[PDB]
Amino acid sequence: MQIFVKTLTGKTITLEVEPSDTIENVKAKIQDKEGIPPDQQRLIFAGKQLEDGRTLSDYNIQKESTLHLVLRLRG
Amino acid sequence: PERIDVDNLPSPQDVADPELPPVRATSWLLDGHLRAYTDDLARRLRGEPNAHLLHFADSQVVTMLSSADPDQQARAQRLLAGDDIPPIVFLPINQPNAHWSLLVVDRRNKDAVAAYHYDSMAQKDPQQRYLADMAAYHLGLDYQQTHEMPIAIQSDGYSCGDHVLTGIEVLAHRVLDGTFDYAGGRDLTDIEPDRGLIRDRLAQA
Repeated sequence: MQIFVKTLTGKTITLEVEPSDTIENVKAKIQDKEGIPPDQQRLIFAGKQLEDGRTLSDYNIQKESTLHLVLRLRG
Repeated sequence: PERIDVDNLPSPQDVADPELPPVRATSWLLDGHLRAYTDDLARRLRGEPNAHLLHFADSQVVTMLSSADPDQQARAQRLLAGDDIPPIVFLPINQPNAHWSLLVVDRRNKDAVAAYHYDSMAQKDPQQRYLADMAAYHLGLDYQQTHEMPIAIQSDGYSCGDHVLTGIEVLAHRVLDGTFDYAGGRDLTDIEPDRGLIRDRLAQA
């Protein structure tokens, strides 16, 4: 199943995930596609932040859902 | 079935980050740290005369001004450049995974808007001013008119965030005193940022 991830600069990232996949695993897929380490990613769904140890199914995320990717900006 | 509650969700930038690492003596500051500091500052100034003129912008909203999605950048402009928004705005400018710098916009005179940029790096990067120009450009200003202003030169590679927060606090108290408008009122050559005081604010907030 395909889900969508939207950043605050207007870029949408598309992923090919499984409901049994973990939140940490999804973040590694985003690292592969954009080079962002998982220590900087904050995935948001239905206005809630996802814990790394839960699954996509635990949060009732279905096919073609939209997640928000907010980054931890440093300098 | 198994209905999911979507009654009145916060915008992504206002969702809390419970895993936000604590700040230490040598770590770089994160956007979550900058906002926790300015949220507490706005509370400490509440009720003081002229505090209604200040607005401390979220750094995430500063980046949305350049978003390729037109709805997102429109939301940023409503948040930073509307009729009910205070006229003195403080925009944190982030070079990703590199530097922090401060951009101030003063809109008290609608036919002449002033802009001030503060950069604490010893040898300035042209890319930092470029990002400040994009912000002003997306706010309807002429970036050529932005002033490159003096600020204390950092003597380490981690306290650029401290200079930003200190400059925000120092200038805000000058708006409260009316000294912000004197000659040299927007000069930050003599600030002295304090990592320990910043850590204290974040703890007791």
